[PDB]
Amino acid sequence: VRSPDHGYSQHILQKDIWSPFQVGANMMSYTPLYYDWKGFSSRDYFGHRSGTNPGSKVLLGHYRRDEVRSWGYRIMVNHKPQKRIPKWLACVVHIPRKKTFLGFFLYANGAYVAELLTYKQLPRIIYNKAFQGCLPTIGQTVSLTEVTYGKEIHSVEMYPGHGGVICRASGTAAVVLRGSEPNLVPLLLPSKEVRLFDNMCHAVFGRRAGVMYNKQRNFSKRSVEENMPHRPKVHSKTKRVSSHPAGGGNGGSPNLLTPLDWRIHPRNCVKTKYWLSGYILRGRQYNRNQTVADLKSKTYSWANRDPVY
Amino acid sequence: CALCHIRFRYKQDYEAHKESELHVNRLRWVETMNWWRETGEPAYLKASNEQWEWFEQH
Amino acid sequence: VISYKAGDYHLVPKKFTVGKRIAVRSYLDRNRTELSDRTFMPQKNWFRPYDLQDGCFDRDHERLSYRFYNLETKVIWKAFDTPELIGMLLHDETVKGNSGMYAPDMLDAALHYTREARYWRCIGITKPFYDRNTLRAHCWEDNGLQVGTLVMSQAMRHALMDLERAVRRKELGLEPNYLWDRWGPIGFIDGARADYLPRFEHNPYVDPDGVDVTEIDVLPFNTHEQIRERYRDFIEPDTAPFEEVFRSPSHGSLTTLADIPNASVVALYKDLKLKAGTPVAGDAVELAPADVRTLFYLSANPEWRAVADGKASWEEVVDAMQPVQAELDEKIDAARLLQNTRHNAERVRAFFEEKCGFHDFMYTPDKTITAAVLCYLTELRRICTETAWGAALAKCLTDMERVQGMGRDAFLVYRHIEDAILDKKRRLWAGRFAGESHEESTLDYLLENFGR
Amino acid sequence: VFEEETLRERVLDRVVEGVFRLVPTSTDRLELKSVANIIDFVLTHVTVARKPLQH
RNA sequence: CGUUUAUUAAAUGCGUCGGUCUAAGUAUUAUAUUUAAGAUUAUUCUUGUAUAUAGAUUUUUAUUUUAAU
Repeated sequence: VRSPDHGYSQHILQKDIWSPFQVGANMMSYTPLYYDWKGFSSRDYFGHRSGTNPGSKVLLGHYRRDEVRSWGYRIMVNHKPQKRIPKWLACVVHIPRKKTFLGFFLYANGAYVAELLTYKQLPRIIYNKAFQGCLPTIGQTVSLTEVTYGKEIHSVEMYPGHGGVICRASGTAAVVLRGSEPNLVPLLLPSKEVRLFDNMCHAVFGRRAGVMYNKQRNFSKRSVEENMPHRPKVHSKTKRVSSHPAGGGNGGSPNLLTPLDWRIHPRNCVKTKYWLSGYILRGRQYNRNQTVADLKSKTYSWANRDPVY
Repeated sequence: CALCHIRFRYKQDYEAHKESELHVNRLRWVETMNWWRETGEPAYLKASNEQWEWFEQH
Repeated sequence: VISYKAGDYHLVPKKFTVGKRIAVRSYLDRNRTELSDRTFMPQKNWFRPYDLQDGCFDRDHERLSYRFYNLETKVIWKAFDTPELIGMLLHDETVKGNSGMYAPDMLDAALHYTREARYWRCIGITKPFYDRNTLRAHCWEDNGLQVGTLVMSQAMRHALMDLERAVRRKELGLEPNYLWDRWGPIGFIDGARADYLPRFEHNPYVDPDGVDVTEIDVLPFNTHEQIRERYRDFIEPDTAPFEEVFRSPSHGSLTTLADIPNASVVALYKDLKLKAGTPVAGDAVELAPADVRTLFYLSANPEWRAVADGKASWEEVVDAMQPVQAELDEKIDAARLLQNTRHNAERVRAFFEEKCGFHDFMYTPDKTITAAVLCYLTELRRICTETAWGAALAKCLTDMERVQGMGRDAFLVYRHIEDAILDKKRRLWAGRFAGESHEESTLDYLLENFGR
Repeated sequence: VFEEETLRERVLDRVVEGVFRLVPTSTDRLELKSVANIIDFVLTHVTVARKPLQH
């Protein structure tokens, strides 16, 4: 196989990511793994298509529609691989709408259910078995104790035993950072914010998957943009001045000084962190400007967490 | 300066903070509280005892 | 005195609280990433405690009115839906505490229905019971007043057409390709689209041989009697080719090179088979004849009998001076009979694979299966009714009480047959997950090596 | 997860049949496939065993 | 290449980009916007909103908003 991920490119612009090894659609929809539900569109309590009230983290993005298609491929995902029982990658299924790759693992005590598929994994191989080393094999799900400084891990679980939440998107990877804390290990999440992950947490070793998503996936076809169907996102400056303060103006009015969606979203103002966890060390704001590498140099302790936020 | 919840944006004032009316006053307050706990209180409620028990016996 | 430094009791256990104040938890703090172990690890269950309900049976009728309304009626059903698991619930109801599950009566009714539930399954009946009380093969053509004229639904008068069309064929002398003899547990074994019976009038089954069957044909075949003689040859399963295979040692899994001592005894079997009249050494792992294989089990578990006859320096002597434990091979074959067809929906189907030679159970037409069940229940009765060790052995569930009644040494035997069967499965399962080649490197190289 | 028959029989004859001399039905043997559930199945059929306290 | 009450350089739409978000959803992700794809390039400079800020105002321009007579 050449390049287990391809920018298939049906039309010179339309570049969808085909992967050789991708299971044909027939071997995709699996009965006891397939969930279906209507997704509420953007309607929240009283219909009323609306986002979220300013302070909350339950998303009903105003511009959302056709979230669950009804005869779209929708198998559920594990996110909790088991520690050291061998796997067996049976096939590698690729759902467009959930851009994730995910391959069916046998997992060696019959459980034909495991999905998240780390980069450079091949089908019909056994994965969760360690080589001579501690657990340094691609695909092996490793507790954060067993990793060493500077090697990527994906699907890191935020709270130990509560399922993998961090670094699930394709090609993503949380890099270890060699902290000084007694029983905690700091990981450089891809958001350039570092977080004191408990060392007993479980992460899947390797990159995540399906590299060449970061770019090189471009639909530019009216039918094919139904991998991401969303509502129209109108100008905010053609919105019936009675309705939206940016409006009218006999021509192209540039826009008002302080941009606002309906309430406010001024360009770098609305930063909506309201509660920081005890584990958080430096938010994406405290690192946004340094670099990727300089954050990988230091050792991270509790004194590095800034007493004021 | 976690003592008073101050992030410093301008240098040359992070230097002049340690003697600023905000820091030096927050220094005195968080100190006299220690004074009360370090010496005062274990002696204040000492005298409050040594006069009552004086009363209920004298 | 009672010391207290303050900042001790919070008034709420330190889990349900912030520094002070109980904290709020509302299924929106929670992620969906927990609860995602459900894809393999099943949720908690409430296992009901097993009851011999005699405490609820203070008097007689309520005890013999659930024998039918609850126990028998679960057999008429299982004698209809899946007659192969009809030995499973016989264990399910006796593990639950019931008395006469393997009684000489429940079987001789289970085998009764299993025998006949076939001839009203081919007639077109989809539900064995009409109401709580009576069977649907006893709805007479009046309200209930007709003598024996069966109320033939449209499904039936199209199941009795396919039977009649199969008769006329072998009445024309042709081969009677009866439609529902390609019908197995997965539907049409031929991998075809199932022909559903209330067949549309625009999809009439057409055979390019000019056979006429219509409503004018099957309407006189109303009552039960004039079909059991007309379509006798098809509704009735055949019991001849399966007559005695359950009363015979057959271990479809076990291979000649598979024994609890993997070499020592088979070294004898190669030693006896080179110094022999008609000698043949063993490299071909091909399965030996069935009965000689069970000899070594009767000669490999007990190091008593491993040496008792290992001394014997001839071929037939070892092969035939052990008929005394060959009088013990049925009392163990009654065990490998029960515990095989008993526990899971899978152990039973895998069992019939060995004995009655169903290559794949899931594709063997029902005519071939209902027979094997009928030939298996017909020998459950033999075990329960004929010989005294059959009853207690049936009602035994654990090994501890199993070893007691029947041959303690006979139970030493097959628990190294079963342990040898399952260890063959160990070869298949752990056989898949022992090839480790992964790494950061060789998982890269295994691309180009996969390229050519 | 004790799923594959080869593994369930390797545990059920030893712990729930061997150590405890309990015997599980067929329909419960289905969900009796985890360390969490093995513990409960015992902890019901042994709780239904203590002679009801005799007042 | 869709879509509109006086029907179109109207408003959609893919990509890039800016900002926000690691205790409800995957930070090569989803919210919130400005633009428009493709191909070349994307210049000079700041007085105010925003950010950061130190009892607040007053001060204060890494990135963003708006600006350049």
